[PDB]
Amino acid sequence: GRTLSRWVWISLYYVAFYVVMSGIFALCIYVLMRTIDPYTPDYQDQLKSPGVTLRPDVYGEKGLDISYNVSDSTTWAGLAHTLHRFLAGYSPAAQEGSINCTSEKYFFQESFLAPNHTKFSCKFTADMLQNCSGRPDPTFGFAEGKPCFIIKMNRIVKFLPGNSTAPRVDCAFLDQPRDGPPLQVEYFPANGTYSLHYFPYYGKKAQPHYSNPLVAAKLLNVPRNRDVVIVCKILAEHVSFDNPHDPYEGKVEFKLKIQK
Amino acid sequence: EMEINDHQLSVAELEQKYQTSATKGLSASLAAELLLRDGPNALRPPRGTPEYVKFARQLAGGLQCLMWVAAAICLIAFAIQASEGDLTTDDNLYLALALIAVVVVTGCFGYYQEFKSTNIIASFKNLVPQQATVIRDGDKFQINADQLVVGDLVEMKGGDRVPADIRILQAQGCKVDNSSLTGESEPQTRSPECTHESPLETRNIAFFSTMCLEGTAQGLVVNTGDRTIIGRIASLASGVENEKTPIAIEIEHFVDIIAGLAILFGATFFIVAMCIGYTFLRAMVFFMAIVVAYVPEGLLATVTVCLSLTAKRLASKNCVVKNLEAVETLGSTSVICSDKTGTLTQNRMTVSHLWFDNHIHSADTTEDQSGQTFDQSSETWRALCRVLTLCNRAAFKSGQDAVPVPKRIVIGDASETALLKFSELTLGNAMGYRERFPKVCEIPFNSTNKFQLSIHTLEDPRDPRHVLVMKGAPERVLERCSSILIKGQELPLDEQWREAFQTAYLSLGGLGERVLGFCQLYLSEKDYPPGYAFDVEAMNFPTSGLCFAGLVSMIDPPRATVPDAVLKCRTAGIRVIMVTGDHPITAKAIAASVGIISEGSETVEDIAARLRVPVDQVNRKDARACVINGMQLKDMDPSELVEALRTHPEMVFARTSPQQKLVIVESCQRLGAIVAVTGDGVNDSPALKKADIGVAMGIAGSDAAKNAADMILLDDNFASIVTGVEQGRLIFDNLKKSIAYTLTKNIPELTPYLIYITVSVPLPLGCITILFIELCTDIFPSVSLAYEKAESDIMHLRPRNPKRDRLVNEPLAAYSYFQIGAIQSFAGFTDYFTAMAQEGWFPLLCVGLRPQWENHHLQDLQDSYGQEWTFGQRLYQQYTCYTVFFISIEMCQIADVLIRKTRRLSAFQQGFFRNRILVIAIVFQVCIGCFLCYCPGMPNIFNFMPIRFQWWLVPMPFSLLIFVYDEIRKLGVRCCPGSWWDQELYY
Ligand SMILES: Cc1nc2c(O[C@H]3CCOc4cc(F)cc(F)c43)cc(C(=O)N(C)C)cc2[nH]1
Ligand SMILES: *[C@@H]1O[C@H](CO)[C@@H](O)[C@H](O)[C@H]1NC(C)=O
Ligand SMILES: *[C@@H]1O[C@H](CO)[C@@H](O)[C@H](O)[C@H]1NC(C)=O
Ligand SMILES: *[C@@H]1O[C@H](CO)[C@@H](O)[C@H](O)[C@H]1NC(C)=O
Ligand SMILES: [Mg+2]
Ligand SMILES: [Rb+]
Ligand SMILES: [Rb+]
Ligand SMILES: [Rb+]
Repeated sequence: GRTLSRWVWISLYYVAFYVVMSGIFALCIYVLMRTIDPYTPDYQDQLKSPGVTLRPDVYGEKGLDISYNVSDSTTWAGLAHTLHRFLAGYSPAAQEGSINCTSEKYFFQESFLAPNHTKFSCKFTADMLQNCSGRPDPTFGFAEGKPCFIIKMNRIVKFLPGNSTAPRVDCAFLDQPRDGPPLQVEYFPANGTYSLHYFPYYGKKAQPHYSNPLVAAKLLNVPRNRDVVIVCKILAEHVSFDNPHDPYEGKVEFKLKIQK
Repeated sequence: EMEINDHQLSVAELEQKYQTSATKGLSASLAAELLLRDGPNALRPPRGTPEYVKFARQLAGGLQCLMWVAAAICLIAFAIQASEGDLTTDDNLYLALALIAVVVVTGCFGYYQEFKSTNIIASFKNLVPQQATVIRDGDKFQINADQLVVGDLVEMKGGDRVPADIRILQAQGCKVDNSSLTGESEPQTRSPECTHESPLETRNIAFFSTMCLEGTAQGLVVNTGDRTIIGRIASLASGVENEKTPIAIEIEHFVDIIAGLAILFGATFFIVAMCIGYTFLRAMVFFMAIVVAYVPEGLLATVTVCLSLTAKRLASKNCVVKNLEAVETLGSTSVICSDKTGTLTQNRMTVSHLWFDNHIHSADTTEDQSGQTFDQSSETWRALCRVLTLCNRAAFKSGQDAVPVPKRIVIGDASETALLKFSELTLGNAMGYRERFPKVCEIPFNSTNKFQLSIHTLEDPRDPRHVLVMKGAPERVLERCSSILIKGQELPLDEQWREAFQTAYLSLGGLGERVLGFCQLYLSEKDYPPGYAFDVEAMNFPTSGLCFAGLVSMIDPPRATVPDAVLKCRTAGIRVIMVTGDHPITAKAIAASVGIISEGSETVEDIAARLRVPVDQVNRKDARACVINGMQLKDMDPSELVEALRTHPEMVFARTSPQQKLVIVESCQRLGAIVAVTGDGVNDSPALKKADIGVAMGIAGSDAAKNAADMILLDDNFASIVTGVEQGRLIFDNLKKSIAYTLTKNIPELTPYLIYITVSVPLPLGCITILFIELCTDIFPSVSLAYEKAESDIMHLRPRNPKRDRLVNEPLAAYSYFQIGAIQSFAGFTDYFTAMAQEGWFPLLCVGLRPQWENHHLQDLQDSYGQEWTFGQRLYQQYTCYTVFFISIEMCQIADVLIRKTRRLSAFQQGFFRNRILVIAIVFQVCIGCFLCYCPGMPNIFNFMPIRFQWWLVPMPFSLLIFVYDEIRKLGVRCCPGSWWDQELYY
């Protein structure tokens, strides 16, 4: 409708308008990523308490659901393989860029002392689960019906879980008291504890080869051919495990069915 | 077809057809039987108005179809999404639900508003049953008019309303008031003799709604109810269908605009959605998300409350409107087709001029008496005043002292009534005064004597003599006068004076006025002593050789505030046309005096008068004014009429039928104008309905004119019409402001979405919050632009060209969407990436990260600092992105309103806080914004969270940028009126 020599002036105006505005946006991100530090989050407002995940993680609907047949290895090979490929990065061969750690308490690294301005991160290799390492049982206790679920807490730069005793994992059911014993769970390493010299996290740029501490909760007492539900809560002084809008901070819940 | 032959039948033929008698009427039996047969003698009101269908009507319109379509799109999209297992499809139900919600809440708002209009107008109409002097079985009794049946015999006197369509059988001195059917302001005489074959122009038919002024008649009813002339004209009027209002057309134009953009954007992004490896199903779900985001959820509510506030303003001035659309119509109006008798004029015979002391004095013809009276000091004036006061039988009805004189009811003849009100305003307590001059002899008006006369004894006992006072047609009084009261003496009435009387008589005649001559003589106390036995038959008093007092002449004068209202409409560029059913002479009289015909403008007839050449010779282009009577109008065609219309600008239609008023409104309307009709009587209901807006008088107006009208002037103040133009021109201009404002925020709620599609970054702006924006935070600041006053001299502007000047145009719409909305979305994304980075996520990480973002099966998702987030956590971070983009919106919106206060003028010129209600709305805006963020529990109920005060300040640079941008748009358009900067950047 407009004149063609106008049309080009109009569109040159809108083109030039967008270029100027995008440019403002450009200089804004430019400034914006300079206003912030690569080794700590400015605010970390949502990470008040840390979340805790579980392996093998398989869901159906409405949270974690895990069922399998001891007699049908097709139902549990996939879980075992989840655990193998997950721990493939906790092998000594892939995790050689760290230090053997025995600090036994908080590992505050005040100054940057590792190659190419990096940081020293502790080492945590599979063999520290001792039964659930993939050896000497490559089914991680599933074949037996004593499954090894490995628990792993979320990492937050410069977060401290408590100084009293090491943060431990307590796995238990909820409404199965009446008929049947309480559960018996063996943890690896023992008491289901996390070594305090793994805190604090200084961030993916500071520690390029960092690896979370793990505890495996080998479940022995769990009844076969029955629907049960297991919660692994974390016990420390600065961990809140129970909040209604996030059921994965401090605890994990999963439905377990082992059938024979 | 019954009535075209009724007035031509012989009396035997009528009493045959109707099984009646002309002397003793129907029998009671057959009269009751006929009443069952034909039904009540009254007009059937509008029946088809079921209470639920009135409400259902309110759920259709431009925005209502838009919103309904969009409601529906939500639901088929919801079906698709739940089909492919998509979660949180709650949002689709929420949105489509609220779309329907605003439609119905506004629907019942408008329903209340119209119901309250109908109650207010029905609160002003009289509900007492009219009556009828009927004669049945040879008995003359009174009954309700609605119990008359065809064939009945009825009677009429002075002041009786004509109860049916009557065929005159016998009549003495009977004249009547036909101003609601014909325009005719002069009383029309009724006689039993067939004057014409058209029942409209015959003199032997009395029409159903009319009023007997004087005299007495008796006749047969030949049609009752909807079959009468009244019933036919009003059934025609409800036969015409009224077109769609200008404002409704404009809203339906921009829903076409919004829809065009919407399906364009939906479409191009649907193909772009497929080329990113999206399912055809999901690709089309995004198509629908888009076209529905283009729909402004809240605009319909704002438009209505804008319109009801101006309805409130107009209603406070006693001007009621039935529908809100009719608020604007006056502003866009280009032509006004106006009735004469009863709208422009008061429809009341008023004393306009007197001739005495050798001079034509001109009285005050207004109803609040704001005009200028005449010289009431002369002795001869006092003599004349005594004559006209004492020679009158008219009488005021009881208990009217509160109400103004012109508004009082009077028991009297046509010209006697006018003269009574004259001495009552002049002399004060007219009938009390004339009681002090006791009346010994009286002769009433008749054709034998041809005058009216009375002899009186004087007021003090010092004066024993008598005074005779006479009035009549000026020549028939002048033949009986021998002297004349001039300048305090009684001079002999010579040939110089005879000629002068005659020239003044004719002078007042040519203005179309009814003129009477008055005169007096003092009978000697010698010849006529107290107690003297005056006999009329044997003329023992003198009937000739009287002394001439003066001439008095009456007219149907304009309503007090009408001439100046016409002047103020014409300065605003509105072409005023008169369509009157009255004869041409009085039409052009009024037309000239009220401003339809300017001083120094003349028709071809008036030209050929001073150029002394045959009218056909004078040039038609040279005549500015023109009068066209109904006979000539019927011989013309559309082609002749349009040339006749756009050759003579000051035009006047005399002797025009209701259909012809319709016709002229139609020719105007097809020539592209927005016609507004102003009317009182039932000869306007057709033209009133066909008009873009029909204005009826609330007092003089008829039930058909009032029903066909979109607007009612309850006080009958014709100057409310000029209030309508400015108010209607105002809110149009305020709507351009307000609609533009509310549309501009649509782009910065759509863009985060469609980048959340293409660049797949976590969702910046969530549905439930853009609802809070559209329906909660910005409705108050939008309707505040109702109150911006004009930026020009709004009332010296021309009517807007309905083709160029539109509520939204491609310039306005495209400017407001893609420049200002673009800037707001850029402030959004800036606050977005900031709230990310400060909380963990880098701009280049956000690209592509939506899939794992929304993924409920990750609980260890790693930000750019390597930290591990659960789902509920990054959910809250997305809610923070909501709230940060939301307040990024609102800050640019505090700026948007101030930009939209003005379209041409700088905000410094007119000020920032001129509009009080706009600032109280901006403070309201910010504090609920804060309420939604920092109130306890808001992250859970809604998707709003307490943001850190760092991010409030991040968009303020952008809002200042727009303030500067449009100020420079407005400074460069105002200081540089050149077309380049104007057309491309103006709205
Ligand atoms: C501009 C925009 N539209 C959005 C949206 O639309 C959905 C739900 C409501 O209605 C329809 C209708 C449709 F036809 C198609 C659709 F896809 C939708 C959802 C969200 C949101 O809250 N999400 C969590 C994605 C955010 C949006 N922003
Ligand atoms: C752990 O520390 C001990 C103590 O010297 C050492 O023998 C061992 O080699 C260390 N582990 C590794 C993997 O080097
Ligand atoms: C762990 O392994 C050792 C050696 O096989 C064994 O003694 C111990 O009982 C195991 N624990 C469990 C819970 O199987
Ligand atoms: C376990 O597997 C065997 C072989 O597949 C089958 O017969 C048995 O019923 C399974 N147990 C259950 C509870 O399904
Ligand atoms: Mg009229
Ligand atoms: Rb929208
Ligand atoms: Rb005067
Ligand atoms: Rb109308």
